[PDB]
Amino acid sequence: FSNFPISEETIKLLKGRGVTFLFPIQAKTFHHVYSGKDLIAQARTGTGKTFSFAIPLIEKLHGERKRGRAPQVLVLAPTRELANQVSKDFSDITKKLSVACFYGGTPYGGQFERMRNGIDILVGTPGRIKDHIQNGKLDLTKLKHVVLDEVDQMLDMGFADQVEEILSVAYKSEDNPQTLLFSATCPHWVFNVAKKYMKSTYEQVDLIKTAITVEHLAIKCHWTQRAAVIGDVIRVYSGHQGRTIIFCETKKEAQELSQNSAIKQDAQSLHGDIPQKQREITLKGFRNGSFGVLVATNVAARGLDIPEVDLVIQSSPPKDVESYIHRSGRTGRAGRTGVCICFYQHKEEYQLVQVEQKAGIKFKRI
Ligand SMILES: [Mg+2]
Repeated sequence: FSNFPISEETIKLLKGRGVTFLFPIQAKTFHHVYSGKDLIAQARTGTGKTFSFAIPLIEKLHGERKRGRAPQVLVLAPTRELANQVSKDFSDITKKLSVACFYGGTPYGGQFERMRNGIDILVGTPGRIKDHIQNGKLDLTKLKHVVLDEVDQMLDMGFADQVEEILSVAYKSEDNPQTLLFSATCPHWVFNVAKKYMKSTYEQVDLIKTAITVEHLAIKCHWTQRAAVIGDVIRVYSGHQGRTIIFCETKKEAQELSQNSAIKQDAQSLHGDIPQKQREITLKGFRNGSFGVLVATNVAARGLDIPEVDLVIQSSPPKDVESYIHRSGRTGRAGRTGVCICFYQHKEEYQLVQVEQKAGIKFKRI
């Protein structure tokens, strides 16, 4: 987070959660939130998605304690489970601000005490929040930020009407709260909300090829932690009905990685020690969406008819840089920018520099 508008204290708290970086798509959300802009972001459930809004909002508030104070931030989540995770993430990176979590199927007593004592960041489900507005205990007239998290799930559950009622209280045109909308897909209801509640100058973060062509990222990671980071990149960059190829050197690396719990459910391997008939079947299956993650060695990948994919991952810097560039060309479906990730170890640091010289390319070192 060097030259990121985050305090040293916050960076130390993030380290305590094993957060040492934000993926570029998350890093882009940070700047839009930090700059005060209204936003529609496209990302699914993840650790870094919550931090994309939590870190810049917390920094803002820390810069800006009366008993019974009204919240400054409202985060609506569709379930008790999701609300509890968002609240915990805020609470883990701020020891200064009062963080509260309000959901249904629970008594009012504890929630009443939080409101009596004062709240800075309020996380909750629409039903319970609406109830507290109605009973006159919750003040949403002093909000500065509103986050509508997992709008897809929220709408699927039938909350659209209740969310519209809640927003109608906080957005009574000038000096309205900063509005942040998050989802994995962008339904009709998302832009209908933006058209009414959001400023005409609202931003969008979704990976559609906006004069970039192809992203080349570099991740410094010890081999023992690579599988957890690989799952995280797929969750962040690839989506539902997503195509991802992971390239390895050794057949054991590809086999073990495909068998590894991080992606075991969605992954399938392709190496020399697999019969040709099965290698044929498996590639055909990948093409016709039987599974979403193909873990193949760089050897078996030579000459193999690979389709257009969302994300290309390298376990270590590529020795055949020529093949790496060809695969970059065959990345980025449905008008979206292609993501090319290269994992490297401290010992493989110069090995990644060779790729850059040989290809005449610059990796976003994250
Ligand atoms: Mg076919």
